[PDB]
Amino acid sequence: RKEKRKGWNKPDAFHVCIVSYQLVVQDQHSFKRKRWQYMVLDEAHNIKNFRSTRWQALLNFNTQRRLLLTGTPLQNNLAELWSLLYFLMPQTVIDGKKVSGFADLDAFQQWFGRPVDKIIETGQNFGQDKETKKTVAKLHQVLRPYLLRRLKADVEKQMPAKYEHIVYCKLSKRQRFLYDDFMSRAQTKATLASGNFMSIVNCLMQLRKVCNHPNLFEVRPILTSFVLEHCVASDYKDVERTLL
Amino acid sequence: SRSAKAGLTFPVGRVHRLLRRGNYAQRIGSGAPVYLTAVLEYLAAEILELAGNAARDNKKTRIIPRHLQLAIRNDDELNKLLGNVTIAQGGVLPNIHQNLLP
Amino acid sequence: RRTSKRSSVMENTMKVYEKLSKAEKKRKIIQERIRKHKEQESQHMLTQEERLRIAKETE
Amino acid sequence: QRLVREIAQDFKTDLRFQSSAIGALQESVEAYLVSLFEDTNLAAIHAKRVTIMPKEIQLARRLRGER
Amino acid sequence: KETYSSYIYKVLKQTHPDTGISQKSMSILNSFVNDIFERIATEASKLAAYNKKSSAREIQTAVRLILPGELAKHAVSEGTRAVTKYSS
Amino acid sequence: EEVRAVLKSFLESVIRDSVTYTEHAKRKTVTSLDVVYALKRQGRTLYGF
DNA sequence: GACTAGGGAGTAATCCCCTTGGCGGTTAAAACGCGGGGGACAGCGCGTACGTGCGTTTAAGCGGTGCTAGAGCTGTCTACGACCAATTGAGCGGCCTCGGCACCGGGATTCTCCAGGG
DNA sequence: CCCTGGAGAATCCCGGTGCCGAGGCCGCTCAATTGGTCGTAGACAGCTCTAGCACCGCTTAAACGCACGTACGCGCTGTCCCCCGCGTTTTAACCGCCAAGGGGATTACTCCCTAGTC
Repeated sequence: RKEKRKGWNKPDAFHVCIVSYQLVVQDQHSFKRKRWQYMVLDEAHNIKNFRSTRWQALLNFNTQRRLLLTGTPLQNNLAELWSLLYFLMPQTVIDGKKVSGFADLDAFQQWFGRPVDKIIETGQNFGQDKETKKTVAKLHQVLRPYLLRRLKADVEKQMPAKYEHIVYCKLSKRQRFLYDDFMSRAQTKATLASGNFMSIVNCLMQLRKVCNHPNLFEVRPILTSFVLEHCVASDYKDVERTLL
Repeated sequence: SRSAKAGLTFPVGRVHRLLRRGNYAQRIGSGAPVYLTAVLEYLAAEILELAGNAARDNKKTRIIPRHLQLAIRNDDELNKLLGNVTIAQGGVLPNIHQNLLP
Repeated sequence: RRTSKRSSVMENTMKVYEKLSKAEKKRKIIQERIRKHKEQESQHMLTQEERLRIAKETE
Repeated sequence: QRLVREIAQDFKTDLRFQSSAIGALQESVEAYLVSLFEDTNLAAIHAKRVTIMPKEIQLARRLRGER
Repeated sequence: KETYSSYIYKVLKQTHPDTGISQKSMSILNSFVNDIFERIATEASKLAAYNKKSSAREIQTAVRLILPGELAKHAVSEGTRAVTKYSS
Repeated sequence: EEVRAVLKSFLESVIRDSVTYTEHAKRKTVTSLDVVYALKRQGRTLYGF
């Protein structure tokens, strides 16, 4: 890596550098120096939260043009969208007085936000579209300047379709024993007093048992006899030898 | 003040209160209770000058703890005075045996 | 003793520091001229045809 | 930290160590060890030897009467 | 709590007007000053117990065997000059 | 092996002295300042804490 | 004298930020193994520098002496230090910078190895 | 026999940008000065007394030279064994992912505490 940074400061050494998400933070000291004309974030959803050091190590990065590519902005909250807008937008510029911030993570809660995940998560009544259309239209208008999405409707002349199929699998006898034991133990522990604390491990190991079944704790073993080893011959060997 | 009238700068009264609390004697010597502060001031001036010189040697404006380390360790008299006490984040003078070299 | 052993050490090490500062200045100017020579020997004015020539060779 | 906890749990539980304390003993032990090692280096360069063996370490430990 | 940072700072400033300090070095100096003070002060206490009785001669003599003589004569001389300055 | 023995003979002794000191201080916790007392009585004092 | 009106506390619902565990991904430090070579050490020879026996003297202990100047205790006083608080300023508790420190790159400079001939 | 041109590679060093904290600035703040007392402990002789300075003549006990002599620290020889530099692998912390409580604040309903006049 150092040998590849040998001609790093040469003005005409290279034009494009490809770097992983786990190496920008590792070598942010050596990356924050060079002036980058363009920066692109592939799979932009890899950064979605405002708590990670991944976003912070790139917020103050010295670049003027930023582009984020993602398959689809998704998950439960729009905080991911707000963080993405901040990352493309960032107000913190060397001048520091233009105050060109998009909108605060809390200031975006008034502008749609809480109504969006309120109505959307209650999509049964979302067909009313009396006040829901207001927030949806506001989000569409506010995202139109920076958005570009095209589904498979643009290319359909030669496109094989997707056929979703769900396969149901039964439960084996000993794995059923394992599942019942674990699930009854978890329901007796979590619902009342317990040890230190344990509530997500129940679901996780239940998932493990449903997924794999007869492993992750024990296998069918290679049966062999017990090896009781004290014996009694050596106790009386001395007495016998003395006698004869 | 008392230090100003004495030409000193260390707070003498704080040391007087410390010695009164320590009760090393019922009636401490009040003829010159800042004298024990004066000798410490002289020693502090010595060590501060040596530390400042050491920091100036390696082009660093601020007193590096290592700079103070070599400042105290270089002086044989200082080593005799304080040699059984270590310093946090200190160091060791580069001492390579001549006969060790190939 | 002599009230000047520490002061003599001061004098020696401050002469050393003055020599170090002189070395600092001369190395500053020598790398300034090094950078000047590098700029003169560096590539200038890629323009269009030359940049496309280097681009097609790299291609 | 693992070694400190292992050697300290043999006395009392809920010790609640403060990381500054373990840093202090860490600095103390490294300083003592480097002093020891330079002393045994001197004790070895005494003899026509440049490789350190238990004899020098034992001699250095016994000479100062640590225990 | 009364820290001693101001006094050491001004001593450094009157002996080096452009040299800074580090936070670790501040604690280093504070501990050095404190433990030297305690060491010489208990030495003075044992020197008071030395004489079959309950000043400045005790402290001068105590600094006279605790630290190397070369700096010890300067210490006692400057202490005496300080008490002469403070006398009137 | 011998260096590991030096740790096993050096760390634990100052650990015992430190814990009995902080017990003598009636403090149900250990602070960095408690190590300094042990270092002072062991003949190897450390500055900075 | 009977009942009326309004607002902060009592009761309560919302939010929502804050973390407990587990698990996967990925880099760095630790862990393990080989060719070969330089460090450890035996075997030995010797010389010369002490290990030792005996003559021939200066010197500490011996044996005692005649005192002589410094050390311990007896009054005695008096200069001074440990006893309240008003103070009021020397200095610390909390915050806000821009600068020296952190640290890496291009280059000059320098430190080291070899297979040959010189 | 042994010296080195070339090459590989570590060093010294100053640009050269980002960061966080050392030092300055602000707001209390509590402890050293200072008036006095009053009585405590050490300086100032003073009488005393007690060990040492130098002196004398002995007494062989140590001290030193001389000669033998002899064996050990050191330096020569050789081998051998074992630890390092480098190449390949595996624990080892660290940071992201998720769905659920805990709780702390935060605000809404309301309900009693408060207080006015026909």
